[PDB]
Amino acid sequence: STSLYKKAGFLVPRGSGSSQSVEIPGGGTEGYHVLRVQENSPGHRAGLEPFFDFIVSINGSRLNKDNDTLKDLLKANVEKPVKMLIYSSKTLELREASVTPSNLWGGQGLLGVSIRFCSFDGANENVWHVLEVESNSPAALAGLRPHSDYIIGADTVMNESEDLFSLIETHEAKPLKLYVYNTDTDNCREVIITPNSAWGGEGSLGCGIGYGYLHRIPTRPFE
Amino acid sequence: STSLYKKAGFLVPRGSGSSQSVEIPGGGTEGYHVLRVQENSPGHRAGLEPFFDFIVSINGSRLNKDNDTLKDLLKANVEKPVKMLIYSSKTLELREASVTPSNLWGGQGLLGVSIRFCSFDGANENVWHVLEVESNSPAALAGLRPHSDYIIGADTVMNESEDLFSLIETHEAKPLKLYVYNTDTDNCREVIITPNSAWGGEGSLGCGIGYGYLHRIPTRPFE
Amino acid sequence: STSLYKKAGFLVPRGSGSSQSVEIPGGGTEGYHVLRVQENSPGHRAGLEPFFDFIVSINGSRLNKDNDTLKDLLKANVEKPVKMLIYSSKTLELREASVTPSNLWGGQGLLGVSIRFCSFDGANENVWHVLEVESNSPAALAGLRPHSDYIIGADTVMNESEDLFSLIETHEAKPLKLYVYNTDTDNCREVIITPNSAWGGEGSLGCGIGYGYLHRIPTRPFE
Amino acid sequence: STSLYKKAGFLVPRGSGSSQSVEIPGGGTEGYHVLRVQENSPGHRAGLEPFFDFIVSINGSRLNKDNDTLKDLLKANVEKPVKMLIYSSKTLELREASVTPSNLWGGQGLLGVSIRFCSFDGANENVWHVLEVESNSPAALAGLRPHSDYIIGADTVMNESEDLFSLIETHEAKPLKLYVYNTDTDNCREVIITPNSAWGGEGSLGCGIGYGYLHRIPTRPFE
Amino acid sequence: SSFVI
Amino acid sequence: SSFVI
Amino acid sequence: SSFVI
Amino acid sequence: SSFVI
Repeated sequence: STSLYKKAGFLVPRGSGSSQSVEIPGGGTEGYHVLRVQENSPGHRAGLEPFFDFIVSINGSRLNKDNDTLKDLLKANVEKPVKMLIYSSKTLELREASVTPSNLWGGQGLLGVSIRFCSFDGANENVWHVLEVESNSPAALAGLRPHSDYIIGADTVMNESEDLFSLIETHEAKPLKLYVYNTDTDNCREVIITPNSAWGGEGSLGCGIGYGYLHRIPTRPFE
Repeated sequence: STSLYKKAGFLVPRGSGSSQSVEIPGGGTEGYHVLRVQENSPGHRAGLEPFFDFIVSINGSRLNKDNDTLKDLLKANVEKPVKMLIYSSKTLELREASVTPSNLWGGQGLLGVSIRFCSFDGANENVWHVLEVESNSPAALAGLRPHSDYIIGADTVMNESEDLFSLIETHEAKPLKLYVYNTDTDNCREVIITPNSAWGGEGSLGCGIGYGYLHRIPTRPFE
Repeated sequence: STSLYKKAGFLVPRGSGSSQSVEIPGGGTEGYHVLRVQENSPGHRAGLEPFFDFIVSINGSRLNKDNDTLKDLLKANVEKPVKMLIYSSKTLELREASVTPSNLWGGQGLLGVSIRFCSFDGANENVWHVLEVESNSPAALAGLRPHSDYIIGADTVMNESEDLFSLIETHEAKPLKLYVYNTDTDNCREVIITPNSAWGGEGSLGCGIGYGYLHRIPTRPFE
Repeated sequence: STSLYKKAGFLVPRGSGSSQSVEIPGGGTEGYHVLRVQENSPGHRAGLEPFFDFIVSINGSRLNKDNDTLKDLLKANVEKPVKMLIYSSKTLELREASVTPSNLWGGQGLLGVSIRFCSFDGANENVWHVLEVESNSPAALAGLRPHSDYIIGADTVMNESEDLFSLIETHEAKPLKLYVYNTDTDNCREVIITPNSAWGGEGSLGCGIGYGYLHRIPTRPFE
Repeated sequence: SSFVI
Repeated sequence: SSFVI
Repeated sequence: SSFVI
Repeated sequence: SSFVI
């Protein structure tokens, strides 16, 4: 036609919009999003992968939940192996992992895993890539680092966003917490940021943001 | 320190957060944002630059405004030259241009310029770069094109956003209008987009978004 | 080994990889690459587009060889209209433009157009996008600017594949001349750069480089 | 001619351009570049980091030359602890690691580490970020994946500056071997690619390439 | 909103 | 919100 | 290599 | 050019 554009095929990660929720024992679409995994933790030993793994079931019990079931089941099996059903937003697959909650490892908690109850449906898209970072910018002082860091969420209520920017204006002085994935550590951490549109530079954070296929958390070539 | 990062100097466009509103005759910070400039228009002949130019004054009259003054002053001088004061977000400078509104050119309106009343303070940052675009995506069907297109705004009320995403969810079926700058045409145009998070692909638009110094509207090396 | 990647359709520019219909009267694949087009020039008035346009024929005479025919035919029609056949690497199409050479213009040349003889087959790929630029870097001092500049070729007294990196080492102190397209000026200009790997920073130029579909010279949505 | 550009401070990785303190015991600048580190290997247990770590000394013996000393010293201490001096292009610092070579591991090698002898001075720059990848492209079939893969070097039977583009033309049908780092696996692997400029798409590999600060291997915020 | 002039 | 387990 | 016309 | 140890 008159269009100066046409179509071409490109390689994209499997973790994309071909979803598909095939198929969750228990039927749900929600679970516990594995965020930070402390080192030498039970969660680490079980091979739990930050951002990519979702805890779907423990000892056969489905977690359509955000309650205290998981917490209580871990506490009741406090030094025994418990079987977990894990969903990967990377492989789009379910796998069984053995994990032994414990107080005897040197960290915090029984698994040493920071989690959040959310849906894994299209979670691999909802990523904000930190691009350039100005000196003395809010992002810099908060701990955000260029290109290595990926913003994957915040602490949010009442019913609000799935999208990042809709928070930056809300906390125009009120401090803000961010869930940040780093591609070197392959792990999540919390970042305290103080949005300031008057900080004397770019935007309210002083950093660039990438969204989309060019700005996703990297994936290995093979399962 | 323990930081694995340090600081380095880089080249950035003058049009950045060193603002500074030096200095508007009349004192304001707002004016008429020059969007689309039709070809063979009076606005084109006057050298009005899409996105970068702001109309600040006509025949000495300051436009702290969003009313019918400009419209009426153009209509009263309907085939005479009128003097305009223009502010450039590119050069951060004021210049005088002669422009002759007319009905005798072959386009629409007396200047052939689409405008919007807004503030020019930090307008060079508020740009959303269209990155990759999926086939049959809402962005594709709306007319959005990869890398060449820059989203610079929408039609918005009641008091709401300056940021783009906070609209994509609002119009989850309701059609949406976007102001898009294309780096080949060096011009603005309106794009009708139908956000659909269930379109079977990435996000609600099916395109990537870049924001920041790596994703700004390009600037020539010299004034 | 199951791949964690799959295929998806995306929008790409028509001239990518210009694949493949030559349809050229005269039979060749080579012509005169339109580089810089001076302002208020006969060439500007004729609508010649820098980088994208190729002069393939004048008054019916095919330009298969880097000789003085084109210069001489313009000189013989020195204040009369001449018909040129133009090929666009943007539209992949042929069009005729009327142009009137002149001695009265009185800038440099009869048309005010800088050209070079090369092939148009896949010329839209041979582009290097200048990304970030360090302060006091060779790129900075030579005049190269971040994101706005695109390196589209060079002059070689010696002989190489013109490939960018394959020249930077050859000219490890010896100055190098580059042809640079700027997406704001929509024009080409010459940049003399002095590659220095011992300069206080990254690489030999002190700038980033992008290559590919994410780093092409932008194209308007329609023909 | 007033420049429309100015200078601003931004965050960059410490090893950029690693500038410049060598502080090396033994005096050299060269060592053994740690490439692939096998899983559950002695090298893995010793904490050797692929691409970033350089083995400079073993048991006090400096490794200034590409010989069999390192192999032989490991072989003489075949089930005993060995002290290695390690240089990191990430931290620009030296550390000692204890490693116990073994025949019982029983993967390939005594440590299970792929290495190559080169200089660590400015090795964090010599990286090519694989961007987009076309379907059925040479890059696709060789195994290269978009955004996750980083090309960090190659093997040459002939002799060149190893520079990427300066090899792709040399190997215009002849296969080429590449060393590729993946930010998910945090490991190196070998990719045999067959450059073909006559393949149905962009360039000879069918992929995009990024170079510079926007395209470096990611680094954690802290040492 | 935007409007032509 | 997030919490450690 | 370039020249003006 | 690479070799395992």
